[PDB]
Amino acid sequence: LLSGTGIRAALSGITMGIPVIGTWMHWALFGGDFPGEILIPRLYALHILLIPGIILALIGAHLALVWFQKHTQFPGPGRTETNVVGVRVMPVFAVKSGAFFAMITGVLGLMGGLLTINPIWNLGPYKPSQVSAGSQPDFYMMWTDGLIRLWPAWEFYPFGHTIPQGVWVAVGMGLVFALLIAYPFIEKKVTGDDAHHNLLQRPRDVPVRTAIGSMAIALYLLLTFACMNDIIALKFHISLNATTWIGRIGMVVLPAIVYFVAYRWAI
Amino acid sequence: LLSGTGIRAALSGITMGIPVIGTWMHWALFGGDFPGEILIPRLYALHILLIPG
Amino acid sequence: GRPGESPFVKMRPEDIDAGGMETVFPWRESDGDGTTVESEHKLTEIAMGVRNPVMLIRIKPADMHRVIKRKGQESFNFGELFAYTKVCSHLGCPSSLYEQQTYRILCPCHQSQFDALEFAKPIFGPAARALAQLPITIDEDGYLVANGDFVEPVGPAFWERKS
Amino acid sequence: GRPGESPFVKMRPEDIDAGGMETVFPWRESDGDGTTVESEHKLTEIAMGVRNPV
Amino acid sequence: CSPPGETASSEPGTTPAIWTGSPSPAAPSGEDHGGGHGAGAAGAGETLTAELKTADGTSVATADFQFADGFATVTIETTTPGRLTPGFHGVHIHSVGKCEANSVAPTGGAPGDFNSAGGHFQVSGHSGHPASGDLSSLQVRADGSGKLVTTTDAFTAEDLLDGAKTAIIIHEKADNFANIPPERYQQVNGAPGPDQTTMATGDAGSRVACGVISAG
Amino acid sequence: CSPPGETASSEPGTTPAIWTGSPSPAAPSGEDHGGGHGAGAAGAGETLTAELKTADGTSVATADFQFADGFATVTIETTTPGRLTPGFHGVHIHSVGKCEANSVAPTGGAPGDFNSAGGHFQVSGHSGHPASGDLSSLQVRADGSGKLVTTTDAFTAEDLLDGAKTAIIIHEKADNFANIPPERYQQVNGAPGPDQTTMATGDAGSRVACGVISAG
Amino acid sequence: QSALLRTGKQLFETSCVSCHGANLQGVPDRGPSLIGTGEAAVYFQVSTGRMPAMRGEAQAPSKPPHFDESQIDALGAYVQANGGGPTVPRDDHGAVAQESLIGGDVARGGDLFRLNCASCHNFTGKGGALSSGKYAPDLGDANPAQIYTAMLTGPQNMPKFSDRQLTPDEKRDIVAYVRESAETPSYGGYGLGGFGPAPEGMAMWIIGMVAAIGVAMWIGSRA
Ligand SMILES: CC(C)=CCC/C(C)=C/CC/C(C)=C/CC/C(C)=C/CC/C(C)=C/CC/C(C)=C/CC/C(C)=C/CC/C(C)=C/CC/C(C)=C/CC1=C(C)C(=O)c2ccccc2C1=O
Ligand SMILES: CCCCCCCCCCCCCCCC(=O)O[C@H](COC(=O)CCCCCCC[C@@H](C)CCCCCCCCC)COP(=O)(O)O[C@H]1[C@H](O)[C@H](O)[C@H](O)[C@@H](O)[C@@H]1O
Ligand SMILES: CCCCCCCCCCCCCCCC(=O)O[C@H](COC(=O)CCCCCCC[C@@H](C)CCCCCCCCC)COP(=O)(O)O[C@H]1[C@H](O)[C@H](O)[C@H](O)[C@@H](O)[C@@H]1O
Ligand code: HEC
Ligand code: HEC
Ligand SMILES: CCc1nc2ccc(Cl)cn2c1C(=O)NCc1ccc(N2CCC(c3ccc(OC(F)(F)F)cc3)CC2)cc1
Ligand SMILES: CCc1nc2ccc(Cl)cn2c1C(=O)NCc1ccc(N2CCC(c3ccc(OC(F)(F)F)cc3)CC2)cc1
Ligand code: FES
Repeated sequence: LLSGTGIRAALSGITMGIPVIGTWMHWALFGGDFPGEILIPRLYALHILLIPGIILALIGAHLALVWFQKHTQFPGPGRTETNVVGVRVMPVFAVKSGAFFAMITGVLGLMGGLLTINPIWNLGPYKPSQVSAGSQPDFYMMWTDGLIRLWPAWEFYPFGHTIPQGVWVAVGMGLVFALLIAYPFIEKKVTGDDAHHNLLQRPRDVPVRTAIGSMAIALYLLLTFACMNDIIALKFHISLNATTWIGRIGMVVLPAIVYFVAYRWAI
Repeated sequence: LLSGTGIRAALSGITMGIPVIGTWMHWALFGGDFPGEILIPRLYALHILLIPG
Repeated sequence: GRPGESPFVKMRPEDIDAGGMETVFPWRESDGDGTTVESEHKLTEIAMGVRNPVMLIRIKPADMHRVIKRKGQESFNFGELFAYTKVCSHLGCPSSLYEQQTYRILCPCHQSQFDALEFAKPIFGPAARALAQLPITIDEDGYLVANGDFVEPVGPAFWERKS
Repeated sequence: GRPGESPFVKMRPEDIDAGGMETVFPWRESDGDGTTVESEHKLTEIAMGVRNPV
Repeated sequence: CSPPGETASSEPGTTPAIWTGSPSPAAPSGEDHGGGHGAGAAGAGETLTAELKTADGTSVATADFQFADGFATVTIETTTPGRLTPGFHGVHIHSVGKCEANSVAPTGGAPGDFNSAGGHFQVSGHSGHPASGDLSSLQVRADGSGKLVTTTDAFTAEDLLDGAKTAIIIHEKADNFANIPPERYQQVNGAPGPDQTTMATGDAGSRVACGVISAG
Repeated sequence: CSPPGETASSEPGTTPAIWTGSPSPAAPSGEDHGGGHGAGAAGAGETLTAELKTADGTSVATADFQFADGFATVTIETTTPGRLTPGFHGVHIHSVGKCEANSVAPTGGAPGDFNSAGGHFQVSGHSGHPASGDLSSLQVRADGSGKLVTTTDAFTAEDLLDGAKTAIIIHEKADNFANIPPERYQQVNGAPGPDQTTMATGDAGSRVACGVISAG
Repeated sequence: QSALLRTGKQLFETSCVSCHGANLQGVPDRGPSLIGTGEAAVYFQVSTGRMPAMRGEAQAPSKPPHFDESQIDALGAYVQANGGGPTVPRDDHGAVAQESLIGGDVARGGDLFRLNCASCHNFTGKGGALSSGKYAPDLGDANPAQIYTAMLTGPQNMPKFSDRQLTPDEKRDIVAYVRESAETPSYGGYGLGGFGPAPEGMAMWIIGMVAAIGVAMWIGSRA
């Protein structure tokens, strides 16, 4: 029910909202309308085989680059742009890396035992009519959901056509990703740093970038908590409209305050 | 029909013929008797991801 | 919610009492109870129809004078009964939540509020188009039947809409 | 092999003539024809019974 | 932006009219039918009911007959608990289908629920013995109800829908039919034979009830 | 190796005995219902048929009566097409359920199919007017069949299974019950009243048929 | 009863006449009319303690009952006599039936809940937020009779599920599902409330991330 309504909102509604091919993309993804009988098998294929494979290939590339673009380092006593100060792989680094994998696995096992995650049995089978009040996705999509909630219901109606407000979030993601994927190039275009940098920089030593990152984290947190504005209002007694408007004013004000504070804090 | 009878012969009969654990292996593989309701999804997992990997 | 048999039963106006909301579905005479195999699949289609669910809300008589209607939907209400699609006009989540004494159809996916008294138009949240109102009336034997189809598409909006 | 309804029918000795073979299944009175939703699955279980056919 | 179409237009509206659905062309290719039978007439099907009314309109009973497998199956439910006196009632098939208070087809005294065009509703060629115009008797005990059947198949659904609508007439007498043999009994005229008035159809006191058989 | 079981030439075998399955136990106790009704007796359900046998053992009719919702539903299908002459047979309900060729309860002439211990099978407390024991004419045309019902509920399923099994008797007379008025009609003795022989139960010629009502 | 009505009137005349007129007609813009609300409405509203409301705000909250069971019955009978309406269910003894209100079926009760109740409360009966300062409270505390009467009378911004929408059988079924969900332990460890994604993500970012980062700080160095 929860994941089904999440599919309905995100995939169906947003894909259908996209102007030119939105309905076509929706019918291709679902092989028809939303309850299409080929959705879950397709998601299974994408989730157990395709996307994990792509992620594994990209992780292989990532680790290969880090291995051969030998890891960067923080400035220090004997540390320079032309050396790596630390511990050789075999004696020390391998042992501590394996021990860290063991302890991370232990933390995850302890959580899997003692903490309940996605108790689907409480969540009846998905039906288009049944609903729940919470209706959030996992925390990594809560920013998406909060961006939906806080964006003020702005739609446009061209000649015999509709551009639903959902479209906005898609553009949002674009920009977000378009800014995340491309950020180092914007940094080097603005700052002009085109030098081979091997010594890391303490965040305090880059007040502008530290402020920008704090601003981005503030916006992400605001959106994530906006997705939880339903639960926040329920538990912390704040009117739902008040939380929605706190988020609406915040997604413009809180980033500015956080940027200013983080800049002054770094300095 | 063809592939189903192939499964019935090989995977079911041979697996359940093995002396010590034949029936146990058959029930672990099929989750029950031969036409068990978990066979094809498990073969799909073995055939798209596991064995290809 | 009976386990399989007769999941849908005809409905009567007296059943809904002032300030009461009930989810209703488009049950045909042919789509009989789920006793047989031919049925129980038509009924499954009705249940799984994304746009099939509707909410019928009985506006309190004291609040009747406050109702503001929609052009072309002035007679859609049968007396004090109003049928509005449950599917949100924003991204197509069900708008199940109903608040009486304030007449607010709330969608919890994105916390969107439509005014039930005035035609179900969004008065808060992301939604910008009113919920589609289903024409309703009572047929022979006094059972509530749709008085026709939605005058507009009912799910969430898309490119080829409002023409 | 009727499509769904009454897939299994009672059988009588004279139906099979000398030198004839017939595949038969263990049909019960309770496992009525396949109209009902409750039925159509007892019958499906009989059909899928790996050891059922005779 | 706002969507193009909204607002009431200051038009009040009207209450929806009672829905009257049409037959199903898309689902049904033709018009479905109910009871089936030979029905060698204009058409009656395998379902035909009737209602027994009293002199003041009170529901005396409710008869219903229909052809099933070439032999008409009939039954009459009780319409009132104390409608029937603790005695015997003579049920007969009347040629007249009108359950008027008092109608007389011939020239003479009009009896209550006596609109029948003669005695018993026999076949067109049958005018002698008690043909299909005769039906099972209506015996009533202290309970005051009607539930009992007989075997009267001289007429069928094909002959039931004749030129004149038939009906069921409930009398207030038993079933004897001149049971007094000519050897011992005698008539008012001294002849050992019975009276033709009682032989044409079951004759009794004022008619107990009259119910139209035309799918009443 | 060979499997241990192996052949058996000896003991050629026996023809399989006809299978007689046991009733489904409490686990699958669910089974088709035999009928529901008031059943104010030792138990008869909502289904009880009867077969009308003639003097030569050839079925003439097949009566039936069963409780449905407190009011008995009945229908007497014809057993033969030429069994009934083109006329009316005096219907009656006999207290005696033995449709013997010739047997009379009292000391006297034993009319054919007249095993009834009296006239009509009335109620236990009923001994006067023609109670549910009395029945009217069953009509047969040139076709010779009987199928028609009435309303006569002086009894019920509770009284159906009396101490002595009841039956349905077909006489050779209509349903009149002294239709000749006492004002002008007269009997052998001249008394304006009717004869008790025709009043107690439907009296006619030789019995047309007699069928036991106990699930015949 | 005569004495019951007398006691109900006594309690009413000094606890709620300010909100509702002495004739039970609501005071304008203070409280609504109690004519026709019924004994069920009074029982649910006062047993939950909401009615000595003590403020006019967006949502009257639940609070400790201000009257005891006998006084609850007295008030409810008073209101029932005045207007006449729904009555709280009772068992053979005469007390407010609570055990008898647990319907046998739960899967059907679960479907009923998800279609009707979960809309605003939760998948598993937890609370939910509403339009402006309102919310749907958690169902854990409400006893079977209170859940039944809440369905039978929509207190405020609750749809009123008459006996015809949800026949006593369906209401008992929903009560059974509510109680089962409320008292059923969360299989799979401490159930973080009932809301999945939000408590689950919060617990990740606190427990798992603090643990992982602390272990990294322990294993790693600082410089
Ligand atoms: C769009 C948007 C963010 C709108 C505003 C909504 C919002 C976040 C409002 C603030 C919420 C708060 C802090 C309410 C308390 C009252 C209040 C506002 C006081 C003044 C605030 C202030 C600046 C005080 C000065 C000191 C100070 C910083 C106090 C903060 C107090 C708090 C709450 C600190 C901890 C922060 C915190 C954990 C907030 C809740 C975050 C979430 C999403 C928790 C999710 C969660 C829930 C909802 C469970 O039910 C649960 C049940 C069982 C196990 C786990 C959980 C769980 O993790
Ligand atoms: C990380 C998050 C940080 C927050 C970031 C954002 C900061 C910007 C704050 C912007 C504040 C904007 C407030 C306005 C909001 C608004 O416009 O809505 C009003 C309700 O005003 C209010 O409550 C005032 C609320 C102001 C509180 C903001 C306080 C800051 C908090 C949130 C900071 C703590 C953060 C802790 C984070 C924890 C760590 C995170 C890792 C009315 O609503 P309503 O309720 O419907 O009232 C109806 C009438 O309308 C109608 O007429 C009338 O008739 C009535 O019917 C009435 O009902
Ligand atoms: C490495 C992970 C270690 C995790 C620890 C594991 C602990 C195991 C606990 C014991 C076994 C599992 C219990 C399952 C049974 C169970 O679920 O536990 C409830 C409790 O639940 C609560 O209330 C909260 C009580 C407060 C104590 C627990 C708090 C633990 C948190 C702090 C750990 C997670 C981290 C979160 C940090 C978030 C902070 C952010 C800064 C208890 O019943 P109850 O109290 O009555 O719940 C009400 C129903 O009754 C009623 O209907 C219902 O409607 C409700 O009202 C319900 O509350
Ligand atoms: C302060 C104003 C009060 C007082 C002291 C009482 N009530 Fe009443 N009441 C009040 C409001 C604002 C409302 C509507 C919203 C809400 O209930 O919180 C009500 C409603 C009721 C109802 C519900 C009627 C229904 O659901 O149909 C009942 C049954 C009721 N009130 C009764 C009641 C009783 C018995 C009181 C004394 C114990 C009482 N109220 C006090 C406002 C106020
Ligand atoms: C949003 C519409 C809405 C729906 C639909 C709804 N509820 Fe509620 N519910 C509420 C609100 C609002 C309250 C607060 C009542 C009050 O404040 O007096 C409430 C209160 C309750 C309570 C009182 C619990 C307590 O502790 O006070 C129960 C029990 C309850 N609901 C159960 C149900 C059930 C069962 C259903 C399905 C028949 C249902 N709800 C459907 C909104 C709703
Ligand atoms: C909606 C918010 C939400 N509400 C709830 C309520 C309850 C629950 Cl449980 C979960 N939620 C969620 C939720 O989880 N949202 C996650 C999400 C959102 C959007 C997408 N999008 C992929 C790209 C599509 C797209 C865009 C551009 C394209 O053009 C291209 F790229 F060029 F081809 C093609 C496709 C739009 C949908 C995925 C996940
Ligand atoms: C049977 C022949 C046949 N007839 C038809 C008719 C029609 C059609 Cl279409 C196809 N056929 C086929 C057919 O295709 N046969 C392929 C086949 C054969 C055997 C196995 N076996 C692998 C080992 C398992 C095993 C045994 C021991 C083990 O022990 C260990 F290793 F130590 F763990 C582990 C696994 C048993 C099954 C698979 C496929
Ligand atoms: S899903 Fe309904 S408001 Fe967006």
